[PDB]
Amino acid sequence: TYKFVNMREPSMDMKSVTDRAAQTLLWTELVRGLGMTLSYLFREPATINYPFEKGPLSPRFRGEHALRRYPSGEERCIACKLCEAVCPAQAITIEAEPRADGSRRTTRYDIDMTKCIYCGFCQEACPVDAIVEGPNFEFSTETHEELLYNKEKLLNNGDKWEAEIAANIQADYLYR
Amino acid sequence: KLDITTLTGVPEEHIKTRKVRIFVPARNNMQSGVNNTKKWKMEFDTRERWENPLMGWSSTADPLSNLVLTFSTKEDAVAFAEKNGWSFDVEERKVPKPKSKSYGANFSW
Amino acid sequence: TRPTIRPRNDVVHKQLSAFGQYVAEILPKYVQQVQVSCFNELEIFIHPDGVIPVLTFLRDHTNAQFKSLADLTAVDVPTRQNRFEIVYNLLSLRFNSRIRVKTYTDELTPIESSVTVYKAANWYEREIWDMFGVFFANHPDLRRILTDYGFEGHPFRKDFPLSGYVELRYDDEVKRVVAEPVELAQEFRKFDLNSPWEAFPAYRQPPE
Amino acid sequence: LIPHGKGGRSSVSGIVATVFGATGFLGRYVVNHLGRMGSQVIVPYRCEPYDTMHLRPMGDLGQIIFMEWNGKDKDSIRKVVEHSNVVINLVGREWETKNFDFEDVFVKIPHAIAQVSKEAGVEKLIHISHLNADIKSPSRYLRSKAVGEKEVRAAFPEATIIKPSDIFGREDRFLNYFASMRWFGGVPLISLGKETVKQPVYIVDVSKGIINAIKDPDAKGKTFAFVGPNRYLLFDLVQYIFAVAYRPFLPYPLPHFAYRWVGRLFEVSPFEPWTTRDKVERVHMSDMTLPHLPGLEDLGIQATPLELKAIEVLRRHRTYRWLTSEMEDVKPAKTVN
Amino acid sequence: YSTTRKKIQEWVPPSTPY
Amino acid sequence: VKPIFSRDMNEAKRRVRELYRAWYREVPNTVHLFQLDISVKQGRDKVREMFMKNAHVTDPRVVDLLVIKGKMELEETINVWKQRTHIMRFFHETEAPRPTDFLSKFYVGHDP
Amino acid sequence: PVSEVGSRVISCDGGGGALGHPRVYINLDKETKTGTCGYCGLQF
Amino acid sequence: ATRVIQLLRNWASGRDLQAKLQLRYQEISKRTQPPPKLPVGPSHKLSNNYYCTRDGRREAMPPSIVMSSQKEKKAVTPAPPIKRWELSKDQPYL
Ligand SMILES: CCCCCCCCCCCCCCCCC[C@@H](O)O[C@H](CO[C@H](O)CCCCCCCCCCCCCCC)COP(=O)(O)OCC[N+](C)(C)C
Ligand SMILES: NC(=O)C1=CN([C@@H]2O[C@H](COP(=O)(O)OP(=O)(O)OC[C@H]3O[C@@H](n4cnc5c(N)ncnc54)[C@H](OP(=O)(O)O)[C@@H]3O)[C@@H](O)[C@H]2O)C=CC1
Ligand code: SF4
Ligand code: SF4
Repeated sequence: TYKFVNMREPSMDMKSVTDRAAQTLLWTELVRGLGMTLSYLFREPATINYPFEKGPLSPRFRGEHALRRYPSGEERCIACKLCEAVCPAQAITIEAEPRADGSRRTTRYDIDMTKCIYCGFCQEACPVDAIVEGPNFEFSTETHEELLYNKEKLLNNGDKWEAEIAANIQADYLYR
Repeated sequence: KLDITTLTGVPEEHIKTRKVRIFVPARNNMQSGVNNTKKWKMEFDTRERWENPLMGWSSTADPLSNLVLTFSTKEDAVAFAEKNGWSFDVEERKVPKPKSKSYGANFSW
Repeated sequence: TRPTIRPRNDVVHKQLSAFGQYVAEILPKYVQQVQVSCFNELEIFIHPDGVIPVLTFLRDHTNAQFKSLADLTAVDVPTRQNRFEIVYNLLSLRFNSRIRVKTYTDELTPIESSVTVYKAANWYEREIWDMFGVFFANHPDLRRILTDYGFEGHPFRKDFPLSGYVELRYDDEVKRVVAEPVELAQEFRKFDLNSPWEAFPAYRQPPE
Repeated sequence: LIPHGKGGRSSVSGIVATVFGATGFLGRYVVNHLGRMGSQVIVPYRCEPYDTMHLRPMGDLGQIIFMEWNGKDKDSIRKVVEHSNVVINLVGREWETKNFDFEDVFVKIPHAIAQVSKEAGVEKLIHISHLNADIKSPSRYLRSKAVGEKEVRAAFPEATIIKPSDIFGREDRFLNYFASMRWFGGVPLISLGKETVKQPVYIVDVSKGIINAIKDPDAKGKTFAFVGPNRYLLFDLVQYIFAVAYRPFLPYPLPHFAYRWVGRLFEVSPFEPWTTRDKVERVHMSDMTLPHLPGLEDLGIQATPLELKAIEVLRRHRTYRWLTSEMEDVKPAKTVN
Repeated sequence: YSTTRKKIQEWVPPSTPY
Repeated sequence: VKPIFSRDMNEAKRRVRELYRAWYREVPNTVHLFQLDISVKQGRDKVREMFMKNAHVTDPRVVDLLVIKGKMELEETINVWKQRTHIMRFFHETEAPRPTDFLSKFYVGHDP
Repeated sequence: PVSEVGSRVISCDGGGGALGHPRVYINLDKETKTGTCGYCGLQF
Repeated sequence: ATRVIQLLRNWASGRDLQAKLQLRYQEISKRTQPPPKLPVGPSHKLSNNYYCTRDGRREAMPPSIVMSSQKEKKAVTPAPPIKRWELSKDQPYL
């Protein structure tokens, strides 16, 4: 098992001696490495042309949050409120009150990307699969107050992307 | 009276103008369970907690509202707070009285 | 009872048991008890004064060539006549196995430093000193680490709020960052997850 | 709103102060003492976002709210007042810009501010003018500010009016100025000595005083005026300036007209001139000593002496040879009064 | 912005005299 | 029972006096080297005050423990550990005033 | 939106097989019915 | 991506990169995939399961204890000594 890195030692044979001496005086390995970077000059550059091209991702990838509707057009969220109860950063805050119809609903679902750690526990937790960690990954913004999403904001994110998200979940759920 | 107030960095305000409130917690009555009931704990008194002007969050000032500590014996708890030089409100363990039960007493007549 | 549960070898439990007996007899001026955690982890106790002599022999051969502290943990518990409860892991190499001696300590009694015995414990003395009140005697240099400068109160005291009693913020009128009491927003919502119905008949203390 | 909780960075307060032109020395400090209270503010920018940027930390998330505006459009000023409980005027300018003619700055803007303060039902309005604003032939600022003073008083009479007795601070355009007069060579004195005399107030004191003035129910229509505890002579004063800046001190006696020839020479620069004839008249006219008007101590705040605080203000002017030194070494300047 | 309306909705004195 | 340092009071009080000597003499150097603009007196007075803060402690070991925690600070200022911020921190200068008068407090906030 | 017919008890899931709300049984016919989150009432 | 260059490149390298060209992925795994179906799991039998058996956390037991000092003979090792390792076999030195 155990292996000796090094430990191997140079021969004192005169051909070898002259070789190492000529190596020192004439810099063989030096020019070797130099030739190596020469060799990497000729390979095709790895850069992608962002924005105009964008890097590969995955169906499972996590990003901006977004509550989302039934196809019926009704919202999914039902305030079982355990999204609050499982987020380690406890970013989420929820305050449900009854619908006039009598159905359970949120009044001010909110979240703040300032504290959220994008761990995707909320994505797992929801029994009705309401909140979803959306594919979008870019929403850097000027002002701190914008980070602190309101419920309406999440819905708008759910409106913007719904075909996309439904596509990911469609492509992914079997592995769940 | 092993006072250690100088050793703790705690500001004088909160070894002074507030009190601990030792008790063995009551059973949640919705529950029929008994487990969480036992073992002394050392809750502090509540102070002010207003509201965030933005987003409506319950912003809060007091340094140590959420603190709470389990114990095995009450004397140990009182002595504990005494070591801290703490004001306290010890409360009795209030075990339910044992009660007679009989399925057949339902069928007296 | 196979696929899920761990098999737990009897053998190791034997050897650790007998070895615990072995040390128990070799030096019983101080080994209060040599309990073996059933998942193969021996762990003898020590009278707090007795720290150096035990650990010393613990490096010294008989079989106890347990060189290198893995760590110097300092479990806290508000109860007990003395709250803080120090712990020493140890590892022997040739017989590849780990043990774990441990003591107890008053808030105020100065237990001696164990730096000389395990060698690589100089950093730990400073750690536990600045994460606790406990003092180690014959330590070349206790001083704060893992904190700010002033800061004062030890954390990890099992009490002591996680949000602490202070905060820095930069203040233009004086053009400088400065300490100031926490004023914390949102407040640490504190769930009480803990639930009724004891799950563990196999333990559960006598009602007394 | 009713105030809640310990005063603090998270603390609410009813104040929804609106400060105009806070980009300057005052009231960056005034916003800060609002901010330690946690009181909301709506400082609105005329200039550019960038210079305003350092204003941001002072608040607490949603507190500070920059708003675009113009002093010339009526509704533009209707914007930032629109929910303000109180509106405060700190706007001032030493050198007359072109497009803002020197008069409107001290007339029109305070005017629209005053009457809009009326229409919006603003709970309090407040305004600043130099103690020497009392009309005098030299200098058009004292007079134009007297005009807007009297105007807002005529329009929002219950407004209290600031009359500060020269504030000294690290960001000052005054003390730093005479500190920087070294750069030309000497220090132009019209005739040295008692040719004019001044008294100063710590900037910090003025700020604390203003917010305390909102903290004072009594500070209604009263025209507050701020003076520091000590009294000094301009000559001995500058003597103390180079006594703390350690720079060589050359008094430079001068016939009065030539200094104005100098001011006319230096008004030429398109940018922001170091000196101007208006400032030339800011120079030689002494502050009046009247104390009977409502003022700083009436607020209950006591002035911080300049003598311990000039050092921090001027250390940046120090040569490296002297850049570290105790203030006490310099010797407290004698007080004329 | 703030969401979920109000709290205490405290009552106020009547317009009518006495 | 093992004592930390000095047995009985007074033996420990001398320690603390020594400590005051050290702090006091060091202070002008602190104001000089740190470019602090606190009045050179004020630091001294504040030192004396901090020394008054525990001027009623009476336990045996606790006081020597107090000079242990007292050494480290001069230990830091002498090594230029801590900074202008960190050492100016003691003066609480940015705080809003908080009168201890009952009625004064009474108007301001819900209080304890 | 319009209520589905029933007679009487019947499933609901919100229509998403392992994508909808977890399965429940509404129990009405001529009466208006339900429900979980899916509004899929069974008034008929 | 031309013979005029690739030859010179490989010779400059002394490694002949063309066999790998690992610095890019010209044609790796296709992204869309057939549905998973995915494994059931060992205990999913309905015919015989009892959690009283399968449970592991209930097998937790209080630590075995010895001495409790609080309340010939022969010497012995904690464990038999481990053997010295064999030296790598195929590549004894590096
Ligand atoms: C008739 C006879 C007349 C004379 C005939 C004989 C000629 C005499 C022998 C010629 C030798 C001249 C070579 C120049 C001196 C070489 C010594 C130099 O390498 O010193 C070493 C230090 O090496 C140098 O610092 C190398 C660093 C230089 C970095 C630049 C790389 C140059 C890239 C190649 C450019 C070539 C362009 C020109 C080519 C025509 C120190 O040796 P040592 O301490 O014991 O261990 C390190 C051994 N090294 C060489 C493997 C590092
Ligand atoms: N020692 C002192 O300085 C004393 C001052 N005062 C008075 O108190 C006030 C505060 O002084 P201070 O803050 O130092 O002066 P500053 O110049 O520092 O403050 C004025 C600010 O208001 C802005 N401003 C005002 N009007 C306009 C306008 N029409 N368009 C664009 N910007 C405008 C200025 O430019 P911008 O915001 O665009 O950058 C500047 O930022 C002054 O008005 C002064 O007369 C009184 C006594 C002593
Ligand atoms: S899980 Fe998703 S839906 Fe159910 S409550 Fe938490 S957030 Fe609302
Ligand atoms: S994102 Fe990750 S962390 Fe933030 S809430 Fe949803 S789950 Fe909890």
